[PDB]
Amino acid sequence: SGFRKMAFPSGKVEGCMVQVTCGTTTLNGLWLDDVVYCPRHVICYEDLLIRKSNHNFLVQAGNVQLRVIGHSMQNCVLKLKVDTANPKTPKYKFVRIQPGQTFSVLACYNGSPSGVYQCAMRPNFTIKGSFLNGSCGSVGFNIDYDCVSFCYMHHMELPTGVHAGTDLEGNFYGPFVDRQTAQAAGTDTTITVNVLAWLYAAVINGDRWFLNRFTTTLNDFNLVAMKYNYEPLTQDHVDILGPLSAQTGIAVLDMCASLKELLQNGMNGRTILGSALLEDEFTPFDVVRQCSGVTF
Amino acid sequence: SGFRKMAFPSGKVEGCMVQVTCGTTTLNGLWLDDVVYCPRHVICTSEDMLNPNYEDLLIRKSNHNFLVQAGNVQLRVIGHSMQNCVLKLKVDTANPKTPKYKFVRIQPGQTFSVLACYNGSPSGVYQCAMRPNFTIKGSFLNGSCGSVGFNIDYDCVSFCYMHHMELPTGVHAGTDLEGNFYGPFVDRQTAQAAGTDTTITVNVLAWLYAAVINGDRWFLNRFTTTLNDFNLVAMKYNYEPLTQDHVDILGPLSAQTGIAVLDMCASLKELLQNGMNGRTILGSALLEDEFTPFDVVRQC
Ligand SMILES: O=C1C[C@]2(CCOc3ccc(Cl)cc32)C(=O)N1c1cncc2ccccc12
Ligand SMILES: O=C1C[C@]2(CCOc3ccc(Cl)cc32)C(=O)N1c1cncc2ccccc12
Repeated sequence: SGFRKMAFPSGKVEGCMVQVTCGTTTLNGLWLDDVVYCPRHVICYEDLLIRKSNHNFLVQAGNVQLRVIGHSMQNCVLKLKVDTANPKTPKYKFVRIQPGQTFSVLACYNGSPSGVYQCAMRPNFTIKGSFLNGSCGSVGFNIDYDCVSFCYMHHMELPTGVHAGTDLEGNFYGPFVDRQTAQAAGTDTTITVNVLAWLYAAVINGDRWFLNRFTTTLNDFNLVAMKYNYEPLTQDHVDILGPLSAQTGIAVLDMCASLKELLQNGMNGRTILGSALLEDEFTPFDVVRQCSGVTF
Repeated sequence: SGFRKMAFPSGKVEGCMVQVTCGTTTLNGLWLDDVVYCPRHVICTSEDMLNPNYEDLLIRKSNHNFLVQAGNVQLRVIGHSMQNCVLKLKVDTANPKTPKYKFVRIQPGQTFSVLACYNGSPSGVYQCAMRPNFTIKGSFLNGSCGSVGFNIDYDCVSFCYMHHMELPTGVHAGTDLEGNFYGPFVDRQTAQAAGTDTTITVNVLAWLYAAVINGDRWFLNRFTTTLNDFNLVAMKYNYEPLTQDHVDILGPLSAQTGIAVLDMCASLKELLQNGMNGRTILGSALLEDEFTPFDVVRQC
């Protein structure tokens, strides 16, 4: 029993974290094989990069200084070629994720991991992380079997305290740019499929008070969802929730009528999994993984 | 900016997780140097659930009855001893991945990271607090016995918890790494119940300071209170008493924000009386008590 916000074990990623220093700027780099990936704002772009030499980049892996033998830029990420392949390079891939998908963040300062937490790509393409100055270059990842899928690299903080970054190919998530200028996160919405997955996790853990005898049409639920700033629920989402629906005996549209009552009436002093709000940072896959004990 | 429930990076602990098998029983072990630590109930059978005599069961065991697996490698057990509720299996190989470490017994209210494992393989990491009733509200399934709780402070891993069992309410009980249980629990299937739980007051106040540091001030008020008057109120909401030690511990956050501890205590009294009124504090509609004053300073 129990349901916690749970991150993937960070060991495979800790072995890849290095410190990158260029001029007065120090941030984190991801060392995979003979390449160090980090945000291109460390040079502070084609004109600034051409003026740099390999020795201007100081890369430190532990107390060992790596020697940079090449440098190139791919979108908003800088790739520093090094003389040594990282012996701790795990099996990995670079994946771009969609809003609603969750991942673990290994927060680092000066190439040293300090914390790990779980979070979700918000529908407005921001992440509600926890980062201070020096965290740039920290990475978001998932683990599939023995393979690390890198999905995020941290670049900046928006005026509202939320965070913006890119995939490992340097493409930003959302309408953001990597410069000090006026940029605002769009109005956020709740990840509906994740709330439903979390209501199934609550039922699996013995919490049933919110269940009702009612069901709804997908169209009628989507009208209610639009009204409460909830993301639309698609037939794909309904299909994805199928295994949890089969395990608990509560059909997806039946759980939707429970969600619809919760949105119109509230919790009435009650909690679900120790929370008084509807939690939306657990995907259907996260719920199945935690309620079945999948290992890495 | 931002405030999240944050665990320590688990790499140093992952390289210590092994699988320990005794007969039909399989759980997790912690391999540090040439010793594997694990819950002593790995030696129990179905008939020995209610009232096991561990000294008697252990004397009947030989080194080759313990199967220890680190990855696809089987380690050879060359000795075995019991310290309270933990079994210590001496092995013929020192773990090359042994970090700098120490064993610490923690107090209620203290937080730590849990590396949940099944069959010697880590599956997830999360942050926990030792409840005032000495239980933890973890996320554990069958096979999680031996999973450990730890903190990391500058390269050194302090091991503070080893998972042993789940109580009827879904909460969890375990020991320090010396095998001493936290709370009035025993490693037997006899009827056991967690005492009524209370809110960790000092942790809620630390979290209200984290909210002020992050820009939220709506819950603040012009009032202050006496320490005694706060305690008379707080205990009516099942909150732990706030001691002068707790007031002293909150001093640095009080200095950083300009809000005296007894002034923040008056904000807390008002939040208890009024509720949140549709508002949230650090994205939560409840008062969060699993962040210590030390965690708040570390993260902010
Ligand atoms: O370290 C940096 C560089 C900066 C600030 C300067 O202006 C720029 C311009 C471009 C870019 Cl890509 C990043 C930045 C930024 O947001 N951060 C941080 C990143 N995450 C959290 C933070 C919290 C507190 C202060 C800073 C933070
Ligand atoms: O694996 C075990 C052994 C057991 C089961 C029998 O009763 C006892 C009695 C004493 C001792 Cl020390 C251990 C146990 C136990 O609680 N667990 C669990 C431990 N954490 C979570 C769990 C979830 C679901 C089922 C079991 C769980």
